[PDB]
Amino acid sequence: TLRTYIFLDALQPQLATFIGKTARGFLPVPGQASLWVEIAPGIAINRVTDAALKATKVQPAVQVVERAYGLLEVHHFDQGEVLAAGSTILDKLEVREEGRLKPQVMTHQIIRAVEAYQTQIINRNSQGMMILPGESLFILETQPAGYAVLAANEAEKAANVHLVNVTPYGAFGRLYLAGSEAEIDAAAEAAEAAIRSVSGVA
Amino acid sequence: TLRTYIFLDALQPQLATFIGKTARGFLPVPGQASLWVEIAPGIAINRVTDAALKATKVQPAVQVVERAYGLLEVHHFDQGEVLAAGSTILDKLEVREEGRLKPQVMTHQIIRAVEAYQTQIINRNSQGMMILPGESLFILETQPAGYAVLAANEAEKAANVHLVNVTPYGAFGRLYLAGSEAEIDAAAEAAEAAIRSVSGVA
Amino acid sequence: TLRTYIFLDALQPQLATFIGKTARGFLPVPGQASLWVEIAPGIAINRVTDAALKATKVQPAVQVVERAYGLLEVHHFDQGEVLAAGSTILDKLEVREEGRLKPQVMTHQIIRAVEAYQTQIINRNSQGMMILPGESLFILETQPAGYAVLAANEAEKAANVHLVNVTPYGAFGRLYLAGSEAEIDAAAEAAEAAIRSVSGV
Amino acid sequence: TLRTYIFLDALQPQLATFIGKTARGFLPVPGQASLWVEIAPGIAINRVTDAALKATKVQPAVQVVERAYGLLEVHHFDQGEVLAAGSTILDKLEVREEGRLKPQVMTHQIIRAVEAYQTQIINRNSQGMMILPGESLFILETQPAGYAVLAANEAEKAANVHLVNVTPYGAFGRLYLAGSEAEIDAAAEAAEAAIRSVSGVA
Amino acid sequence: TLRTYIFLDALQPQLATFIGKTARGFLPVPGQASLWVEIAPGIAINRVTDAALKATKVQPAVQVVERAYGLLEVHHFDQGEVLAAGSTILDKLEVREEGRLKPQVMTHQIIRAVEAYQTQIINRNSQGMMILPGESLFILETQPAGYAVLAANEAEKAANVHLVNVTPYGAFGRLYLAGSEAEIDAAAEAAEAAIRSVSGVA
Amino acid sequence: TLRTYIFLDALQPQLATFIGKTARGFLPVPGQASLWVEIAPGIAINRVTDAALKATKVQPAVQVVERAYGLLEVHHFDQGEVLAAGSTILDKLEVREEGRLKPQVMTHQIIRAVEAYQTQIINRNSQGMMILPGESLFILETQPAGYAVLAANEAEKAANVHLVNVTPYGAFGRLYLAGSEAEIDAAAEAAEAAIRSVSGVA
Amino acid sequence: ADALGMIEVRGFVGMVEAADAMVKAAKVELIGYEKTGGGYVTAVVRGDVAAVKAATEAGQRAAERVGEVVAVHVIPRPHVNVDAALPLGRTP
Amino acid sequence: ADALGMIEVRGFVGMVEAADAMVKAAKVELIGYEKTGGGYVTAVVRGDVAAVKAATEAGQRAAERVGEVVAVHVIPRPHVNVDAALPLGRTP
Amino acid sequence: ADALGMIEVRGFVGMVEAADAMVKAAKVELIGYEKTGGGYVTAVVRGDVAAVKAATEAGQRAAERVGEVVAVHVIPRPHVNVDAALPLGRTP
Amino acid sequence: ADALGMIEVRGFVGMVEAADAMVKAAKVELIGYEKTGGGYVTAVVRGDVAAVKAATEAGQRAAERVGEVVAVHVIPRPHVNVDAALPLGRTP
Amino acid sequence: ADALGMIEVRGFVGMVEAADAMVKAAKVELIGYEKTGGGYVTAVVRGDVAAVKAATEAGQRAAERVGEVVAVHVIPRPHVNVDAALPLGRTP
Repeated sequence: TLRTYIFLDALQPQLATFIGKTARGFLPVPGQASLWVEIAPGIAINRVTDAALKATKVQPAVQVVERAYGLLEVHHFDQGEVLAAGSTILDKLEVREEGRLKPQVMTHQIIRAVEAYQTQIINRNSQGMMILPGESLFILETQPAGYAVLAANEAEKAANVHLVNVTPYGAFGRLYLAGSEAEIDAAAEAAEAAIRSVSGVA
Repeated sequence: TLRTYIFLDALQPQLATFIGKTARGFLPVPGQASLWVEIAPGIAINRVTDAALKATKVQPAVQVVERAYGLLEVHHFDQGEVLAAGSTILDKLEVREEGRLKPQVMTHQIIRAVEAYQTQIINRNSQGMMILPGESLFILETQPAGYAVLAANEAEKAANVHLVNVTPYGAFGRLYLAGSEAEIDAAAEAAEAAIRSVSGVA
Repeated sequence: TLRTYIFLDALQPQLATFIGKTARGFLPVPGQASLWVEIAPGIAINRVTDAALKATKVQPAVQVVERAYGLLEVHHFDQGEVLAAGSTILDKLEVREEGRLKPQVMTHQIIRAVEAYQTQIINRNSQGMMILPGESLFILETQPAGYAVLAANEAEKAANVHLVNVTPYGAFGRLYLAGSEAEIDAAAEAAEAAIRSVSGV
Repeated sequence: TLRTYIFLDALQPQLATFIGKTARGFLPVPGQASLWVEIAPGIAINRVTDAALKATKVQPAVQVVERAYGLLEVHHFDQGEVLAAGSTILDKLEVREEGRLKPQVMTHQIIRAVEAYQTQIINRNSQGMMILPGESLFILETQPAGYAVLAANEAEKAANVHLVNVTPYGAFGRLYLAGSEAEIDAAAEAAEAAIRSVSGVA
Repeated sequence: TLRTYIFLDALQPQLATFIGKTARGFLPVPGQASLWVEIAPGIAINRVTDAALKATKVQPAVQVVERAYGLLEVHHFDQGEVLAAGSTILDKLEVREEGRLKPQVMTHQIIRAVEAYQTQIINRNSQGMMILPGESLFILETQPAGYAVLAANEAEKAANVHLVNVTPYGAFGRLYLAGSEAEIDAAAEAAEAAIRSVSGVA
Repeated sequence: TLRTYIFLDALQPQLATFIGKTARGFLPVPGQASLWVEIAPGIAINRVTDAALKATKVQPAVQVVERAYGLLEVHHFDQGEVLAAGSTILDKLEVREEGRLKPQVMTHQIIRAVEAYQTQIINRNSQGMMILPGESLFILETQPAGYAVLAANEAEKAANVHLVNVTPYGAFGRLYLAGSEAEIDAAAEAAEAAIRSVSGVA
Repeated sequence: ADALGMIEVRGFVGMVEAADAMVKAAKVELIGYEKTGGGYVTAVVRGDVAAVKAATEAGQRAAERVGEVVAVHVIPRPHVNVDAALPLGRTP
Repeated sequence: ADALGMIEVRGFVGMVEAADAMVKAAKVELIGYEKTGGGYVTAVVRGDVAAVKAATEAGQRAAERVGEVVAVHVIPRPHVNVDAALPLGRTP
Repeated sequence: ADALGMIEVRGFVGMVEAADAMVKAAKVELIGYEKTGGGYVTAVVRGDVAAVKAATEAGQRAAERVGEVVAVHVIPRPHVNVDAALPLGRTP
Repeated sequence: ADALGMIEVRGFVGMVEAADAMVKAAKVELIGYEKTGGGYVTAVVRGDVAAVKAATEAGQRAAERVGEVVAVHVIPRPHVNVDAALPLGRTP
Repeated sequence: ADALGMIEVRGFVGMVEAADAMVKAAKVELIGYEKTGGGYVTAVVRGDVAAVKAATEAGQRAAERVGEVVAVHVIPRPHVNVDAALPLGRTP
């Protein structure tokens, strides 16, 4: 059962850095194309990974088998290898492009001028770049969880923000961003305009 | 969606000690007034915490964002300051006092004269005080999970018991207690009388 | 509410080794008969464990209380002692043998010639023996989660395989097996037959 | 090279509970007799463990391979079995009872009426029973690190205290204790009198 | 006995954020004075902490009781309170300002244009702000370990850099900074000039 | 200061799989050449890593900023590339092939028919393959820690054994092997013959 | 469960002054005394450990003025098998 | 039947500190105490020979700090005429 | 009743360092201070017996550094006529 | 099961003095005797490990005085194949 | 068939320590013991060739400590006439 299928044309530097920090596998570097496949149940992602690796020369980074679901990232410098791996994944699942679920933007807030007592909790609960007291904060949950890296990529691509935390797996796809007022506002505009441009099964 | 709203007038010493051991933030001291807010979804608690910290001088301890739910503790010596933070939390959600769910006691057992083999498992899987072989045991699950700290506070307030483990977040709120027979009996009576006196939405 | 009640006449060596590596309790040794009980809710398993330990002389190895469910392993060298503990567990819950849920087999795959790029991710996120690149892989999910150790026991019992990972708790019971092709095929046949030879609800 | 050989004639309950909480092995229950051997280098302790297990019926709990040292704890109900395992361990090392290092009490202190700001650090950095604010504290370092469990055993055996932490492995053996003033003073007298009556190499 | 005594008169924000992420006691906010004491042996810092907390109103953040190099941080708004806490600490040990060890700058280097294959290692093994490929890197060790927070504080105070990792406790005190070329050169000038401006006894 | 320079000609699969399990970086695959460099102090290894990555096409897996030492692994399919990275590393330190410390075998021992109480301890404290009761055990310590991967590679290359655990970083490099009696004896002979054929400065 | 403190004076006079100072210095309970022959009696007090540590240091000081103090000892935790087998006040 | 352990202390206080340190050190059974007059009392513990040998050596180690310890001895096998004639806790 | 701890320092400054270090070193209550004229003031703490014995010994060691300590004394149980006539904060 | 204690004496007299001193000095069980011919006989006691370690070293000291002692050895835990192959008293 | 391992000790006690150390140091089967008279007994272990080569060299090292070892030998494959005639544990 397909939940998420997104093709990132280029990994931004902080997104590639956060995935290399929090990944279990071969790490990605900036400039590479990405491919996030989230399916259900969580153990068929082994067959999905094996089909992609027998087809192409792509290099897998993230394969998380959580309580119910499962996720896969494959990456390579050439976009054609990753697109052929995506075609092989769609042929192994025997689903179309639109078999993925349409991402539901649950809650998007721009928390402006965050007090220090909250920033200490947020950066204790983070792995990316640290949030500093006196900055803004953009929070964002998506359902399914695999579109949070799409949101993070398209938000870093259009602004100058800190990627505090992104969670590409689990129940919902969380996202933390930190910066100034206008930069967080532009990144929020980019993420809200890029998540809604993804069609699928509602 | 407000799941839990409870106002502790004074943290007992072992409850304050356990929250300082297992918190992510600023740790409370005994005698302080506390406030637990658990809402759904788990990322709107950042906006709730921001509103509370912009209003009052309270200090947060526990902000856990689990798989779907979000929890908030704020604490200060002044009950008026903590209730003002609670009024700001209730006004930001625009909900009432009784918008919280009704606390459902699922299972309450007094396991008497616990063997050594079970105490080894209980003490290995706990953060609070250790349980010794030959003592009683009071287990207690509540739904929603934020009333377990209320049960721990009142059961320590009206007994002389160990606080083995309390879980204020997650799907269900667990609570382990240890002591003699009559002390665990008084703690069980106090906790069951305190959870049942909390209104809400069933 | 009983979800899993499975008796094991003998723990195989790699299964006993994995349970000792990943347990929180008194570790088992091979040859010991076992007993896996998984119920709902997850906190009544303290009372079930207390009843079993007041009855018999067994040792508890794995008592995991996850987000909603609770698990209990008890083991002793005597099958009569372990079955007496099981009888006390079934009398304390006031249920029978057939009160357990029927184990649904979610996904059983045999992945042939697993490349290095997948093995690195598989056994970075494992807790047992490493799968080497080029060896085959058997995966399995059984719901309820307590039958995964039955699958692992009866799969090691009929083949020469690696026990890469088995997850006896949670929402699903996962199982990883590695080795050569025919041995993984034999272990897959034995594990699927042993899970489908289990009644319930 | 032998560094610590101490024989605990009977494990007290909080000591057995802490060893079951923090042991990587077959856990002890209270009332059992125990035996601690620490040698350097930290990989010959596997040979020592195998000699003891092939000789006797004893059952190991704490075998820690440290940065440079190696610790072993075997235990059984029968004190004859435990002393026979000790005879086998000392025969395999080809040393005697008094080849051990004489323990050095480096810094012993009683820190009566600990303020809460210090208690939160102490109980966050300890696995045993929690320390409540306003209670006494008994810290203790011994070199070698193996005799801290002897100190904890006799300190629980004499007076009624809480065991906060004991560190049997490492460069120095740390022991925390909590409780009221008179009970900590009696247990401190017991621990200091129990460590200084250990014969060996200075 | 006394190894490090440094008074940080104002915590810069990224240093305060890193300490709130990776501390043990109560978290500091920026704008606070701070004070670091590292003594040997390690368990004797529970006496120093108690002396400071019974004298003044300051609060602790870092108290690591690592093998033989125990460390203490205290912090408060009032620099009078923080200097009085430091005076109580130094008058407990019967030492002065200059009993501390003069810090040895063992290795200070600036790596230009760090590649991706090295950055993934650097920020997999760091808690602070992430490093991006193509940026600089200021590696720094000082002995004793306590002066690394001074080297982080002054370098953030005099340049616009990122704090990647600072380890104030252990054998050697590490420091990882990252930014553009001129800014890392300015931070390196500031930190190297600040560490060697410390009176001590080598 | 160079402590260990060793060049693995080809990564045998169990060594490659253990390195992929416990590496903080880009993982290796079997058949690749590998290069292990251990120096002191452990922050000049960033300079060494940067020099190797600016020179050649190698890709790192293990870079450990240890307590006092520093380790580096680089790997590539081309043995010319890996030896060119080695020549660059040795040009940066201005040392030669024989500036390394000659490894001191401290405790090697074949424990035959390891009893089931000990196997649980051994495999709980190991990341690699598990050990079964009745199998033999080969323990090993070499100083410095960087030659344990050479021992593991040659011992797997000769005989058909299982790699239980190998610790390439720390004060002492440890090695755990398990198999039948003849295969462990062949691997023991091969690893002992491989470690002592390493020229260096004792 | 209560702590145990004892004064053994060679002579009945020095024990009663010992057993009078202990019940006046702190909150203890004089449970009785033990006649082991040969001119030995032993006053036995039994309360919490904070009191019998301060009572038996004042019962000792008052008994040295009039008698021959032989043995003074405080037990913070007497074992439960001691209390059932010896006449020390808390026999079940 | 079982083995035998004895501490004999001139004084009741040293015998209790003997009889407290024995039953803590091992799994023994304090069966009573024999008053032979003249200030002599003898604590009699009883169990298997593993316990009562490692108990009375901890009984003597504590009773030499408060009392004049007269005699310490462990009998691993009291003969069948001893247990019927002497009051050693196993009168049939 | 509650135990009685007293520090008498020739000087008001030496008493305040005494009266502040006593309430920080245990759980005691500074009930007041008794000016007996001539320059002598007396800090009176009053808690239970284990606390004021650990309070005054940290109040004496604190007041010898700043003043001249005249006398230090701890009463474990004052009699009911002592509290009824003297100003010790527990007068009914 | 039980621990194994063995005295081997070249001579039937020195084995009986060995076998009689063992069963009197500790709670052991003389299960039999092994006549391996040539003048060698072997007394075997078998009980718990603290008794059979005290029995043999008290049975050797009786046997060295009257005969030639060939071997003295105590096995604290014999393997299950040893008791299922050798006549040591615990054949299943 | 299975490989053959033997220890011959002049003495029953030195055989049993050998026959215990062989069945602990590997996976071997002790089939029995051969009394050839004159005080020569012989333990016969019988497993595969990798184990009885390692068992008997650990069974010799334990039997030289307390006994008098005559001969130690390992046979990797005994012939089928040897098992059919001699009492070695695999008689058809």
